[PDB]
Amino acid sequence: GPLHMIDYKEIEVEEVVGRGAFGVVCKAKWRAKDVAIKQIESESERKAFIVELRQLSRVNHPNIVKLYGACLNPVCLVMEYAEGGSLYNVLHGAEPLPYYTAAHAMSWCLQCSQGVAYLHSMQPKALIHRDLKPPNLLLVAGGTVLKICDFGTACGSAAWMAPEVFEGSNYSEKCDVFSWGIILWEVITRRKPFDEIGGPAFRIMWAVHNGTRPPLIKNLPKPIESLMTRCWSKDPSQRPSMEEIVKIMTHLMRYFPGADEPLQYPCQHSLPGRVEPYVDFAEFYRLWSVDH
Ligand SMILES: CN1CCN(c2cccc3cc(NC(=O)Nc4ccc(Oc5ccnc6[nH]ccc56)cc4)ccc23)CC1
Repeated sequence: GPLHMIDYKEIEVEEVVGRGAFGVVCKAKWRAKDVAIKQIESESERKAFIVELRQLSRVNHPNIVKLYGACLNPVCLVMEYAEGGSLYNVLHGAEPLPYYTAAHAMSWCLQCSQGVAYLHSMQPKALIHRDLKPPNLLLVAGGTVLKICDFGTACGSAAWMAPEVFEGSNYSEKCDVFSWGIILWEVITRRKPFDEIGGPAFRIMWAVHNGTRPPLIKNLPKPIESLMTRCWSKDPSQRPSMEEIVKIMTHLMRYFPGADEPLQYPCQHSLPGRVEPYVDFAEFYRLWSVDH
């Protein structure tokens, strides 16, 4: 695909906006467009940068972060800046946190599935994310458009990780489906998966390996529960494909209007077998029965 070689003189570096496993991400400008640049900080890091650059060049989708180009001196990636920050931050970040709706929760999960389904349907060889979680989901367009990315890990992903991955089996693209199942629960409940557990990360791995999943949700539509709990399955072959998730979720959006309303209202918080959803399903059930 069309990957621009870039002159660092033309980039107007403004400020640091967090960082990944390697490198430091900075907000900048470049030919009158807001850009996130991921600059390298030691000559040692170039092998990983090449894999990242070769990956980002292949992918071209509305729900995966767009690489504009890369400067080879000094070595940096140049991506479209996502103003909204991570989904992790919108859900769990610093107060004041934004209000959002079941429609938003479903639209984020739909958009994420669309992006992963694109990765999975790629040729000659299918790409697998293997680290799908809200810190790697960026928001744009007032919190309404979600973009998959990967900040990378050094050596916290345990909560969203499929059991077959962390147990050192042969994993497949069905590990992404597991992760998505957990993200869906997370955006619906606005709870971090496994804070009831806590302690070090191997506690979560152990828990999940013995069958522990997140708790079920009071008054969750049976169809959404069916989908969610299939994605949690120990056996990877019993989880749906992303093609299937995208089709289902696309169709459920009929009963979840208002996903294009930007996040703009504030929210104040409390936390109680089951758990209450943060979002409200009254309107879903209302719209559903009108059809059925
Ligand atoms: C085995 N692989 C697993 C993952 N793979 C990947 C799949 C899809 C996207 C990927 C993006 C990458 N790169 C990437 O997204 N880097 C990156 C992420 C965030 C970032 O920071 C921002 C970018 C834009 N707006 C921002 N606003 C605040 C930070 C920020 C800078 C670089 C790296 C890998 C990717 C394929 C197979």
